[PDB]
Amino acid sequence: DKTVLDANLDPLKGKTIGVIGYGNQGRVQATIMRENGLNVIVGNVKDKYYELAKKEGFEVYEIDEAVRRSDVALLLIPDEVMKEVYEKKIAPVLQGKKEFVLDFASGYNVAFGLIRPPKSVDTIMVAPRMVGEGIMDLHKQGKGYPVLLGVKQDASGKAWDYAKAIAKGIGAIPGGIAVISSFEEEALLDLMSEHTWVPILFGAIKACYDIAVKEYGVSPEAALLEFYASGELAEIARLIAEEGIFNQMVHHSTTSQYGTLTRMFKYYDVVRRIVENEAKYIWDGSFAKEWSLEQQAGYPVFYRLWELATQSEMAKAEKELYKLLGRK
Amino acid sequence: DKTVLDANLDPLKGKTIGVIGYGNQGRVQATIMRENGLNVIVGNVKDKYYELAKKEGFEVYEIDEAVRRSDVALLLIPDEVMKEVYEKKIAPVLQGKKEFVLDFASGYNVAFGLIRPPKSVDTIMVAPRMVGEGIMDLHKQGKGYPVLLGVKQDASGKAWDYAKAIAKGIGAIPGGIAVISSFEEEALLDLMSEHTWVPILFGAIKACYDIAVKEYGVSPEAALLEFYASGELAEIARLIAEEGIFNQMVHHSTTSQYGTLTRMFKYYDVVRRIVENEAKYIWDGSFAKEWSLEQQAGYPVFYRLWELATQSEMAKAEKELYKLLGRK
Amino acid sequence: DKTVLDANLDPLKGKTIGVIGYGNQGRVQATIMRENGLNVIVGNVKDKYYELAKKEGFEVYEIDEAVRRSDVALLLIPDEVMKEVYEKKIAPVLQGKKEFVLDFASGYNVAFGLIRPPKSVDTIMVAPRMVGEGIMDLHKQGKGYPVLLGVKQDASGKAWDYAKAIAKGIGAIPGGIAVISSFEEEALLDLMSEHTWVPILFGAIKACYDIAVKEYGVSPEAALLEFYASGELAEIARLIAEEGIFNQMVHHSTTSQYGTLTRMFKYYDVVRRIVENEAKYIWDGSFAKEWSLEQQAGYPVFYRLWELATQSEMAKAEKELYKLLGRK
Amino acid sequence: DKTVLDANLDPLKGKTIGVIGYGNQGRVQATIMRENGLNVIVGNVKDKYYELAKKEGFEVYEIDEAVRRSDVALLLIPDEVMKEVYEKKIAPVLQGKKEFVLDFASGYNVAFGLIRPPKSVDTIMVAPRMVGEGIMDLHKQGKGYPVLLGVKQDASGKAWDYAKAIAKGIGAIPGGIAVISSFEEEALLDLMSEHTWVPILFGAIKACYDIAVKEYGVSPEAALLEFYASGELAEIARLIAEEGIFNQMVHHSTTSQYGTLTRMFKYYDVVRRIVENEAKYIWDGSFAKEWSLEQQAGYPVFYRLWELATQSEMAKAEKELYKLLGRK
Ligand SMILES: NC(=O)C1=CN([C@@H]2O[C@H](COP(=O)(O)OP(=O)(O)OC[C@H]3O[C@@H](n4cnc5c(N)ncnc54)[C@H](O)[C@@H]3O)[C@@H](O)[C@H]2O)C=CC1
Ligand SMILES: NC(=O)C1=CN([C@@H]2O[C@H](COP(=O)(O)OP(=O)(O)OC[C@H]3O[C@@H](n4cnc5c(N)ncnc54)[C@H](O)[C@@H]3O)[C@@H](O)[C@H]2O)C=CC1
Ligand SMILES: NC(=O)C1=CN([C@@H]2O[C@H](COP(=O)(O)OP(=O)(O)OC[C@H]3O[C@@H](n4cnc5c(N)ncnc54)[C@H](O)[C@@H]3O)[C@@H](O)[C@H]2O)C=CC1
Ligand SMILES: O=C(O)C1(C(=O)O)CC1
Ligand SMILES: O=C(O)C1(C(=O)O)CC1
Ligand SMILES: O=C(O)C1(C(=O)O)CC1
Ligand SMILES: O=C(O)C1(C(=O)O)CC1
Ligand SMILES: [Mg+2]
Ligand SMILES: [Mg+2]
Ligand SMILES: [Mg+2]
Ligand SMILES: [Mg+2]
Ligand SMILES: [Mg+2]
Ligand SMILES: [Mg+2]
Ligand SMILES: [Mg+2]
Ligand SMILES: [Mg+2]
Repeated sequence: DKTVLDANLDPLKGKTIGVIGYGNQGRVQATIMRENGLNVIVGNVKDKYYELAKKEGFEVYEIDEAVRRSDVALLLIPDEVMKEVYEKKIAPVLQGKKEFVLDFASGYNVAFGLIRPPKSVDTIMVAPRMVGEGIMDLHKQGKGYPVLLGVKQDASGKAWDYAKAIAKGIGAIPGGIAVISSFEEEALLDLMSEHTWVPILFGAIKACYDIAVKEYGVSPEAALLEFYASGELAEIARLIAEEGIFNQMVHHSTTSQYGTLTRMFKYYDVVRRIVENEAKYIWDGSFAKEWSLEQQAGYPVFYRLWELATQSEMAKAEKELYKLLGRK
Repeated sequence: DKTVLDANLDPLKGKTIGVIGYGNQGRVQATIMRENGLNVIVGNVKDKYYELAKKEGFEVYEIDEAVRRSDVALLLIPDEVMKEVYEKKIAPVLQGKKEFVLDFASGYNVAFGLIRPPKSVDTIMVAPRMVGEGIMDLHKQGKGYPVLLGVKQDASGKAWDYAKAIAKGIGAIPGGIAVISSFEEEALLDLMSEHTWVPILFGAIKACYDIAVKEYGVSPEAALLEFYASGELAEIARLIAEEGIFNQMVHHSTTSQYGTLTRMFKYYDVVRRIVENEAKYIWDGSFAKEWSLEQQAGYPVFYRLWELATQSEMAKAEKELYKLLGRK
Repeated sequence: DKTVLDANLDPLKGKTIGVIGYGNQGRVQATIMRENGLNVIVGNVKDKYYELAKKEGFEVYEIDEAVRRSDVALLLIPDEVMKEVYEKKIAPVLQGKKEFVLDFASGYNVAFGLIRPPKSVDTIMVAPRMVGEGIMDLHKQGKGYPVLLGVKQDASGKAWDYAKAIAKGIGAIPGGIAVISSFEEEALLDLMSEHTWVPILFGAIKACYDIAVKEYGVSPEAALLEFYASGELAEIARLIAEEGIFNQMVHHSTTSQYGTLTRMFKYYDVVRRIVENEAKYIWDGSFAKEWSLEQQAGYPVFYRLWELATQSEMAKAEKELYKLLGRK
Repeated sequence: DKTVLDANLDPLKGKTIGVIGYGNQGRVQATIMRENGLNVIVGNVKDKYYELAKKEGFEVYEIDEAVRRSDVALLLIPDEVMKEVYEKKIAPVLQGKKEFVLDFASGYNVAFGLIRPPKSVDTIMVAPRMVGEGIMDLHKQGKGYPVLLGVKQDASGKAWDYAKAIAKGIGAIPGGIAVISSFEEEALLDLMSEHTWVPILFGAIKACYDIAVKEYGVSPEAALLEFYASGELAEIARLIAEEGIFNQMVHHSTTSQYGTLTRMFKYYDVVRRIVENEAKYIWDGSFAKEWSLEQQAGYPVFYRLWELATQSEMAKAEKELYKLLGRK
């Protein structure tokens, strides 16, 4: 009832498009927009990404120059830095424009009140559900992916059509779909995913390895092969996406079904408590504070935790093994 | 140091192979063994799988007949029923043989002392790391998968070569590898996987859905798209298998990296406790008892939990959605 | 809205009826069905109940013979044994029939997946709300009782009429009523009753006796007379059924009303917790496992608990007293 | 095995040395380097320390000028501010140099990823084990002190010799020794000292004073004399450094030995727990965040805690007393 499976592309036509930030997402999205008959110019600071963009047949102007030239702008730089960059390079140029469309790939900065623009511009959002490195793949298979879109500020009365045209232009639909929502919901959901069932999974795997090796005298090779060094999880996830999370298990053994179901219904309350805590922590705005301050300090915790993860026993063993298998 | 990347196939040659149980694994393995120039006959009870095997150009004899004819037998029926079936249909025919090789796809029945054969036969094990429905795929891509192999009883002094020839014959190597271990370790690892980080993941996802819908007024469609209805997890898992569990995250956003790492190191002790409890429960032999009794009663808990899972709100919503997307 | 107060009886007419199990319920139901112009034959194993049935003018055939002869069958044997008896004596004869109606007095075996029949038969349920020894009584007063009915499998499109005709035939309606429901609900409710407020009541009575005697120097006779050896509870329960559980108390003293209400609202949370625990334990299917295994072991706990109950002080005292009063 | 007791000094010769920050450490180290035939110029902002350096026969250039002139630079300013100062005054001048040696007196900024230089420079560390005011003393006694040294980045293949020459040049060896380590270990150790057994000691002393005065009616003078106003602790610490922490106690009374040992082995677990917590807090990088943010806010907690410490009863009493004794 709140979905789209295809839409138009023409309101983009004639206009000029500016993709600020040629990284994980800017690279892919700009490439596809080019392939869809949309002349896109890139705006980036002077670094290696500048070299790259300039090297892939892109007119890499400076940010403000791009905004000047462009009627549509895509703010594809980290969720952590498009505030310093906003009022210092965009908001001024914005006081000059009157017809301008501004897009995000997330609701972080705006849902938490870090970027509040004026009544002159159209303020939208369109967010994929991939990592970018997994979008090149689907595009090379004539496929599409899902997205979420939402609008905060309707200056021209035409927001939704612009959003849907963008969706079609970057390669989401046709082939996938898109749903309408707020910014709050998008932010909440992305962060719940990033905070609840990803880290829990990783910690459980790590704990299984540690235990099996240090209390049951197992060989690292076998542990790694069983837990994640094999492509089992990938096939399971594909079957989940194709058939259903539960129906999928009809391809497992009954032993697996039974153990999984029992232990799932056995541990539900604990993870429920955890999810409650984290979703509350987010809904308030505490995490955004935590994170912006982590920047302003210089990313110390970031650094140390990367180090601790890559200097763990499991990671060294994985190094040796992946070496053995020729995997890079 | 404990690995193989290719081996021979000839000791299989001349002999006859019997695949008892033409299901998830028997189907695939028998098919591939056929394709590798190994004449395989199938042994199964009279049901739909009998129809299937007989229909795919297989000489579907009765079990005992297959054992008679066969010099090698593969016991690919559920981990729950190859005891009634063992002494009643195999052990007698076995008292007649003297040169016979017997294979398992797991160490459950033998590690826990439910099947102890006599000194006359070779008792091995060879176990994949896939669900079967995900092996047809890799075989249709000229690829291989990992396995684990181990031997309990060496009657002919030639166990390991037989095991490795089987590995090569069913399609594991070349393309993947195989490692040697006990039966205890294999069982422990498979069950730890099936009991710790799969059900935890599923329960966390379910809890996220429930919370987001019942305490923050979210639309089911968006929740499902974010959490699992999208193919994000599949791409993440592929990148994990390819590059590494941590290095993979270099393709994410820094926000995701930070939240994930923090919450991973924050909740490690809890999941560690859980894994300890479950691994202990297994190492003792309690779960095998639990499970065999669940059979002998008639699978009541099994039934009820399937019902509860498929009659939850999330599953109905997924039904509607997958319908909308054309997914079956 | 989901009720019936009378219905037809003719679809039963012409057909033959088989009552498998001539015990607490089979005796009574078969007797009444006879009295309602329904020729019923009995099917039972060779024991004292066989003698009884054969002695009360019943054609006591063997089970399979009864099923052959019969177009309708009633499975009135314990909830614990109609699985061994099902596939070994019924399911085979069933593969031969195509028009056959099968009835239960409970949803235990089918709700938990211990008996799943084929698409050929009509699978219903009709369950009273009495103990059998209390139905002879009401029938000897031209009265009726309540029941619950539900159907799992509609093979002929006529289930409900068959169920209602059976209800009318055994003596429920007219005089009482009947309601439609699932099997799950019936099972849940019967077991909640049998697990929550019956045993709690008995334990409270026993504790009152023990305390009054061992800490306040009371005579056993008086304790027994007050608590249950008197017919007070019977009259209270009759008034409850007639007027209402609360309105009834208008015939008590105000002292009783006050104490009862206060202590009821005072202890509600505790019993609520207990009921939650037990209903959960049931909804999962754990109790069915517990119980089937108790059989397969040989009913040890059953035996020991009967012994402990009949060898308690209260029971001996009740023996002496009931002897004094001439009560058997 | 990882120690040095003397080394060379010549690689310093010919080069020019720049000491950025003429404070607690820069003053002392620069003075000694002068005395060792090493021409050192000072780089500092315009304040009283500028006056001082310029007044002690130092060419006090501006920071960038010093870096230009200098082939070796010592970054002896607070651990809290050499980031603003780094990229704004050093990193630019650094892009011009190719042969440059850069030294720290600690591993804080670099171990936590607040300062990551380019592959062009040599990045070392050399850290004393004194407070500076206690180094002038030992140098005026022809003695030396210990240090720790470590290198993060070897651009010229000559790091260690440079580090050891610096050690010899500032007055550590000969007379003391030096050990090699990472940056992580140095940081961890310094901070563990500053967080565990210093503050615990001070709090215990304060508590003893408070208790003795407010619950046993003692005179402040006596409490202060016993606990710290006497030079007992100094002599104890000297004997510890000379003989050993335990052997030292052979000069105490047996009463003291007994009480000390008993209560030491009695309270070990508690302090162990505390040390665990704090070392973990550090290893993650949380404290560095805490501290950099304390700066960015304006040092409020710092200020308030100084006030609370100097406005406590004990401090006023110490004021009066030290006045009485002529101590300043
Ligand atoms: N795969 C992913 O990482 C996903 C990202 N998104 C969203 O899209 C946005 C892009 O995220 P990523 O590209 O992955 O992060 P990223 O780390 O790859 O960002 C790199 C880009 O940001 C630019 N940049 C970096 N620092 C800058 C600075 N101080 N000033 C100006 N420009 C700077 C650089 O030019 C570079 O091109 C995020 O905001 C996120 O909300 C949504 C879907 C998934
Ligand atoms: N994808 C999977 O399920 C995996 C299975 N394995 C191992 O391989 C074995 C096969 O597991 P699955 O094929 O998935 O289970 P399954 O449920 O698919 O087993 C079905 C097969 O078992 C036969 N069978 C069933 N009941 C029987 C009975 N009472 N008497 C005689 N035969 C009966 C049937 O002929 C049928 O062909 C398991 O023991 C497991 O340890 C190892 C890797 C993954
Ligand atoms: N540095 C210290 O130990 C301090 C000691 N005090 C007080 O002064 C007193 C002396 O303490 P310390 O000399 O350090 O102990 P200590 O262990 O050095 O005592 C040794 C002396 O005690 C004599 N002695 C030992 N056992 C004896 C015995 N059974 N019978 C007769 N004489 C015996 C010996 O002749 C020897 O000279 C203590 O009571 C203490 O309260 C006060 C300030 C500090
Ligand atoms: O490989 C495994 O872990 C599975 C099993 O049932 O043993 C398929 C799920
Ligand atoms: O950083 C994000 O937002 C990701 C998401 O889509 O959840 C890629 C990981
Ligand atoms: O006999 C009793 O227990 C009653 C009383 O009020 O005393 C009638 C209820
Ligand atoms: O002065 C004290 O505290 C000492 C004693 O034993 O009394 C020397 C240690
Ligand atoms: Mg995100
Ligand atoms: Mg996401
Ligand atoms: Mg398994
Ligand atoms: Mg497995
Ligand atoms: Mg009952
Ligand atoms: Mg009942
Ligand atoms: Mg120090
Ligand atoms: Mg003393």
